[PDB]
Amino acid sequence: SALHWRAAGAATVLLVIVLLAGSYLAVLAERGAPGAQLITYPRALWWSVETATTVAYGDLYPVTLWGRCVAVVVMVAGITSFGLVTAALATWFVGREQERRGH
Amino acid sequence: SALHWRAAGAATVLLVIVLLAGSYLAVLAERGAPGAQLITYPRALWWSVETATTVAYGDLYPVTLWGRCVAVVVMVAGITSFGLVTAALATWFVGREQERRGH
Amino acid sequence: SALHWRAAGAATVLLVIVLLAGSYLAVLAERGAPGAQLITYPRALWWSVETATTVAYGDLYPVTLWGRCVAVVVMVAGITSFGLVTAALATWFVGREQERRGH
Amino acid sequence: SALHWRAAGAATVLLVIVLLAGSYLAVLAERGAPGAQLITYPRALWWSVETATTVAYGDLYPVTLWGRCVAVVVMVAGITSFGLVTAALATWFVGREQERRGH
Amino acid sequence: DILLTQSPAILSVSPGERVSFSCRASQSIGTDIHWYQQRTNGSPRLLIKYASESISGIPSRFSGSGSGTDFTLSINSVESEDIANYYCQQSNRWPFTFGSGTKLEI
Amino acid sequence: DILLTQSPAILSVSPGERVSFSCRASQSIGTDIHWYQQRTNGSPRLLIKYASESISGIPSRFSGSGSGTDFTLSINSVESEDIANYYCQQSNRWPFTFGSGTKLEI
Ligand SMILES: CCCCCCCCCCCCCC(=O)O[C@@H](CO)COC(=O)CCCCCCCC
Ligand SMILES: CCCCCCCCCCCCCC(=O)O[C@@H](CO)COC(=O)CCCCCCCC
Ligand SMILES: CCCCCCCCCCCCCC(=O)O[C@@H](CO)COC(=O)CCCCCCCC
Ligand SMILES: CCCCCCCCCCCCCC(=O)O[C@@H](CO)COC(=O)CCCCCCCC
Ligand SMILES: CCCCCCCCCO
Ligand SMILES: CCCCCCCCCO
Ligand SMILES: CCCCCCCCCO
Ligand SMILES: CCCCCCCCCO
Ligand SMILES: [K+]
Ligand SMILES: [K+]
Ligand SMILES: [K+]
Ligand SMILES: [K+]
Repeated sequence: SALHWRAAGAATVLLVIVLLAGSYLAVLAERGAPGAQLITYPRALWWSVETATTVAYGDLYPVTLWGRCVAVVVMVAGITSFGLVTAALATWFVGREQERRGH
Repeated sequence: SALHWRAAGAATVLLVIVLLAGSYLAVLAERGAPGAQLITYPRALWWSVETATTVAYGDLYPVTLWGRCVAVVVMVAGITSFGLVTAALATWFVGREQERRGH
Repeated sequence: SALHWRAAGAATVLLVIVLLAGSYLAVLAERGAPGAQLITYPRALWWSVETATTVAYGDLYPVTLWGRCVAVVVMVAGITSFGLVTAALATWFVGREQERRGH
Repeated sequence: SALHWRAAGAATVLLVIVLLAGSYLAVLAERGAPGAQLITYPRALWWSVETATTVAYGDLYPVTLWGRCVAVVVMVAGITSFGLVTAALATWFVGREQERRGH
Repeated sequence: DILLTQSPAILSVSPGERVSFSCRASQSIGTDIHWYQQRTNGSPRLLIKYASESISGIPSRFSGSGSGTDFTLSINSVESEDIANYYCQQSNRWPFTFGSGTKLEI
Repeated sequence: DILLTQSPAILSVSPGERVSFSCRASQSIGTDIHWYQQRTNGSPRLLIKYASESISGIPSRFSGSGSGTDFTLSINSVESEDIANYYCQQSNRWPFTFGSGTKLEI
């Protein structure tokens, strides 16, 4: 199959994996910090989605060093996955336009 | 017409549809949850725009499971629509530069 | 000049114009709404930058219909301008790689 | 090496530099403003990452003019670096698809 | 749930005088307060929406003010037809709640 | 609307002593408070802007402090020309509001 679509699918499954692992590790890192809110796995998964999409409502965020490192990993994974989807769309469009120009 | 522009327009109308449906479904999912704020359709439409653009001020957000699922749909729709617009712009630029190079 | 760079510069100046006009119009739309915070031009310019970059800290946001319409215009202008910069970078890279492949 | 990958690496190291310098300068600009929260270097680095990714939780933000100018620099650096990574991915995909089409 | 406190419960005013009912929310609710009038043996009647917005058919005599936690319903020059109970209601958070009501006496 | 409480309403001070007027906001307003002086038969006069920023032409004797809900206007070594009413004003939320004022007595 075309490399851009395979990479898009791989990035999707990798982002799902990163969301689950980030929820687990965020709860692990935040429990023990007085005042921490990112301490139950359901809302941790919600927060991981918020973080990967950059749609950060501000209802939840890490307060510890390791929670914030987990957050950075989730941020970069989400941003690069969505950018890879954009790149795959651009490649598809470029190929289609080349063909439409008979080249 | 060129595929990238047609896809951009289709993504625009689909994003409008997703915004309206997401406002409706967010109000439907959030009413009944004590403390929920995403419970009237006008500010729900405002929130849906916030969510699709990733400009999430934090004035409104879902607190229920189904409200957050609706939110994820809105997030992905908005991000992919704007990325598709970016991809179409890139295709236009690439074709123009190919022509400017006489190739 | 190459179309992508000219379009990038034009989008930059247009985004500056949109930021200034959005600050002015946001103050105009928000004054008169009890509780509104987006009511002085300096912090309105700060908010317009926040909105165009999607880095919405949540310190300021519109509460009126017309303030939120202004906000949507600023959001779309910023997102499309930065996406256009991305598209121009992609076109530059594609041309450079074509040349590096001797094609 | 291919220009897009070299530019991606250069943008990565430049973004790290901008994050560190922005943390330092944000603390420098915000201390002396009553009520400012962006006043210690660790959480300033966390805030700089938040700002460069546009994942702005709202736990920290500048309140002074120069802190907000630093913030704008960090915003633009992060957005353009991630967009450059997207552009490099698109160039890689386009070259791979050209080769897969035997052209 | 948001508590809406209407105190005092009874307001006594001379004819033609300005009067002000108070509604205080247990937390900040922006401008999401609405004011209703209920006369004897009648159903409630929307007077003001979103703290200050006028309703078609309501005399210009009625106005509303406030934001956050403190809200005021004002009647300039009271007259006999205003004798009624007045309720505030919030729509900022689920569930919607009502104030306990203030009676207007002349 | 934001309530600005200025208490006490009258401040009595000996000549040359430091004095401090208090302004308390009903909610947190950052540093968006401004201080004005009004002498007898005069118009208000901006003394301090944004809680602590000096105004050109105002004696260095005047200063301001505070953030959030509690703000202070200070006069080091009071003199007769300071006898006036002093008002605080907030610009954090619409509408702008004024404190009730504190009179300076010597
Ligand atoms: C003069 C140069 C200034 C530029 C930045 C200063 C560097 C400070 C080191 C930052 C981490 C160590 C702070 C510390 O001792 O950890 C705890 C602080 O008490 C809490 O950790 C934290 O607050 C979270 C760490 C931030 C994680 C996100 C960083 C992305 C790589
Ligand atoms: C050890 C692995 C941990 C990794 C994540 C843990 C999985 C937990 C399941 C998450 C949903 C079920 C939680 C539940 O019982 O629903 C309610 C919780 O009481 C409220 O729903 C919620 O809080 C909203 C659900 C989040 C929606 C966004 C998710 C995007 C796919
Ligand atoms: C069943 C379908 C539901 C889907 C959405 C419902 C449509 C509601 C119309 C929305 C505007 C009118 C509301 C109104 O009467 O204006 C004021 C509301 O009192 C305040 O305006 C507002 O709250 C701001 C309007 C939102 C602006 C952003 C929208 C982007 C196009
Ligand atoms: C009618 C046209 C209106 C359009 C905008 C109005 C222009 C106002 C000038 C803005 C800066 C000067 C304000 C001032 O005097 O600095 C301080 C304000 O008291 C605090 O600085 C600030 O609040 C931060 C400045 C914002 C930085 C982000 C801007 C991105 C370029
Ligand atoms: C990068 C993720 C590291 C895993 C976090 C472990 C949490 C332990 C904190 O004490
Ligand atoms: C994916 C959208 C599902 C629709 C939400 C229905 C709300 C029902 C919650 O009880
Ligand atoms: C699209 C921008 C419209 C200008 C806003 C005018 C504000 C008037 C609100 O009463
Ligand atoms: C663009 C960065 C300028 C450096 C900020 C210096 C802070 C001094 C504020 O008084
Ligand atoms: K917030
Ligand atoms: K983006
Ligand atoms: K945000
Ligand atoms: K964002």
